[PDB]
Amino acid sequence: CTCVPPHPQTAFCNSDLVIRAKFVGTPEVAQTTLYQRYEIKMTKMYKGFQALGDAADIRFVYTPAMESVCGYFHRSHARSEEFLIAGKLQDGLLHITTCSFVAPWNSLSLAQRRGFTKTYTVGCEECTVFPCLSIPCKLQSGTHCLWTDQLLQGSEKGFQSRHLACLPREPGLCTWQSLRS
Amino acid sequence: FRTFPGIPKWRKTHLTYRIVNYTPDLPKDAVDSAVEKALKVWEEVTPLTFSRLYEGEADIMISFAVREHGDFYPFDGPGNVLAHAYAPGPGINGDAHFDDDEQWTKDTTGTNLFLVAAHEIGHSLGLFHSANTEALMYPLYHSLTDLTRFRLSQDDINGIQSLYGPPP
Ligand SMILES: [Ca+2]
Ligand SMILES: [Ca+2]
Ligand SMILES: [Ca+2]
Ligand SMILES: [Zn+2]
Ligand SMILES: [Zn+2]
Repeated sequence: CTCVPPHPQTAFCNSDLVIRAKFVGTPEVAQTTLYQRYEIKMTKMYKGFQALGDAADIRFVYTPAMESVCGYFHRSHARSEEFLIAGKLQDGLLHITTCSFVAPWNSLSLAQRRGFTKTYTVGCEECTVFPCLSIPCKLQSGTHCLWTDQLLQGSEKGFQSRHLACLPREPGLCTWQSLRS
Repeated sequence: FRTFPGIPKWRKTHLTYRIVNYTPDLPKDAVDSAVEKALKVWEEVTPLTFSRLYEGEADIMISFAVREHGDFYPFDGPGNVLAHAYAPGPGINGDAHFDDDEQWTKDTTGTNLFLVAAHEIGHSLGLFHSANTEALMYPLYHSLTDLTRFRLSQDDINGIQSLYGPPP
């Protein structure tokens, strides 16, 4: 499985639930050979209130059975550690993959935290962050912000991903705006 | 394996593969270049051989698809997951599928088919994802500028050789 990860904002908009939780158990094949599931302890839920969850409705995060086919692989030492899992809902189940935005909450910049808690929604319905795969990138509609990180330094967690957000500014115009915090 | 089908390594050195269909994105002849150059990357570091076929079932069935495409893992449209592959074994195993919704390019102006095929083939041979960001087997597509200077991470070499040995 190979993939281009999403910018946190796109992670927030396109996901069905943006939960905060701790990984309670090691992967086990549930009622299907196709997916492996992790028992999780959900603390805070930033998105997906059309699925409740409160503190214990979502107790399992699914992902494919094998890495080659996009299964997510979690390996942390402290189980009480908290993560930001942005995932989709196949049926009524939270799914995650190799690309799914999963990072420990404490590693998240103050800006990113603020975006997840309040600002990303603002850019969902209209703006759309587009990841540049080369140097001339690609001019897109005014509502697309050119995610030009990686190309410099070669990383999944650059500046635009740690301090910037793609918010609207004029009809048909979306802009990279800073979310200081 | 224990629950899902598949074997740790191919019990033969001479593998066969087939490029089932083509992506409009790129000229048929260019796909052949990317895939073949991709396979060579692993032949150089092992005693493995790859013979291209055009009919019948090869070990590695390479193909382009969009959304639903047969297996239990539909592709996510443009972006995110660019491709997936299966581990050594019978049938669908070893096969590699590619997301057509992506912009496939033979150059540094799109999603480099070579780079991705090289990665996926590693799975068809029995490799897993690497944590070493410099390793090809790292899942996150890191697109490098000048293609000419592409190099395998020592880690991948130690990885693939610990399975198939180095070239004789
Ligand atoms: Ca096969
Ligand atoms: Ca895709
Ligand atoms: Ca395409
Ligand atoms: Zn992979
Ligand atoms: Zn597939």
